[PDB]
Amino acid sequence: FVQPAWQIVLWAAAYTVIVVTSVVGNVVVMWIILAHKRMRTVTNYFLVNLAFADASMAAFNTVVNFTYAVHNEWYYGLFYCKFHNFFPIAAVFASIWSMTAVAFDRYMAIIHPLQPRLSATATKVVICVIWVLALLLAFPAGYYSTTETMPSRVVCMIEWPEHPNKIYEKVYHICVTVLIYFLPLLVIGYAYTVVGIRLWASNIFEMLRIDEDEAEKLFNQDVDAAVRGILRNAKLKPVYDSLDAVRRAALINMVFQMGETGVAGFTNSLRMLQQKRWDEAAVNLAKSRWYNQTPNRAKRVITTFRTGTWDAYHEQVSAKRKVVKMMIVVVCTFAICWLPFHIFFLLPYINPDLYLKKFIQQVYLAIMWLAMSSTMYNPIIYCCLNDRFRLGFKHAFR
Ligand SMILES: C[C@@H](O[C@H]1OCCN(Cc2nc(=O)[nH][nH]2)[C@H]1c1ccc(F)cc1)c1cc(C(F)(F)F)cc(C(F)(F)F)c1
Repeated sequence: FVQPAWQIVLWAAAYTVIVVTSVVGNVVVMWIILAHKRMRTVTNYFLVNLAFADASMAAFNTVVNFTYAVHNEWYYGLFYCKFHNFFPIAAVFASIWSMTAVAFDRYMAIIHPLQPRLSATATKVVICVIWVLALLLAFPAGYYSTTETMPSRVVCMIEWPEHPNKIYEKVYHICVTVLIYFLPLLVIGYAYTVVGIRLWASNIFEMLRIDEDEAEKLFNQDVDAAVRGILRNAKLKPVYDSLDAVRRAALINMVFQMGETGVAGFTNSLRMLQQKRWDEAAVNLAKSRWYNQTPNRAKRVITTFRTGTWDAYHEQVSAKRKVVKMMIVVVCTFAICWLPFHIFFLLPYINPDLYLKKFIQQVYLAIMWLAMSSTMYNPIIYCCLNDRFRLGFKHAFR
């Protein structure tokens, strides 16, 4: 029953913010990639499709969807009634599956580099298929939309054929919710977790392979035998228990080079690590005869004890790591923005009366604002994280 003018003008301002920031931002992003085109990569060519879909939904739907919510009267006739219910499903499908396409491309490059699935001509075919499938799934929702003429007003509502329980409308609604949200988010989730583990994480067998024609190494057995020996030694066991997985590997790396008895000698450095004085321990171990003879290896073991990370056994300036951080943020934004929207339309199946009660109009306006804002965050994410994109937007200033 809450209907104040002070609120309506305030909402329209918050809503127009979406339209302006989504058209400007995404067109600049489209521009940056498409021309120069000295930056036209498989990942970026997909991002262009996502930039189009975003700027597109914002132009067409934000205006029409806000007016109807506020006024409860359809002003744009049967054609735009059908179109405003068709295009959002097509635009959301094309966006989420373009995101998946970038995830597949990174996975195939990080995980399977010998098999190349990157092709210029094919990218256009993928973007082509994405849109064919998108407009097909959106079609039934557009088909059944119609305007009912009444004495006081014109109403835009979607009415499916009269079935004994009208199961088709519900099934379709559920399927759309899967293809547009749950299914691709699961797929994107899987790729970036495997790729996340490969780019950031490592292990003792990888470490020992680096630090240590000719036969192959036999670490598999020796690593478990090194662990058994450390837990037998009274000078080494307490230190080892206090250490995390990454630091435990640094201690075993040394036992592999000097041996249990040799490593047991660094009494002070070992009491420092136990006490968790990483920087202090790192300074002391650098003064050893171990460091003087093998500085490169010793520098790697020391920096592992100090940082508690695999940073020493991975390239310093990594461009592959920057893009994955960007894309993960973009996906998590989508997931956050669309969840209340999907829950909102999913509830009439649990409690039908709960929806047609209280002042849900103020809620639907808050829920619909978040969903539509997903359309503007992407250019901001590209500038906040990536070096070239922020220089590109900087170049678009007069
Ligand atoms: C067109 C509209 O659809 C909803 O409003 C009408 C009823 N409709 C249930 C229905 N009954 C049918 O028979 N067909 N659809 C709703 C619905 C349909 C599919 C869903 F997954 C969730 C809700 C819609 C869809 C999305 C999308 F695509 F993101 F979901 C985004 C937006 C916007 F952002 F512009 F507000 C608007």
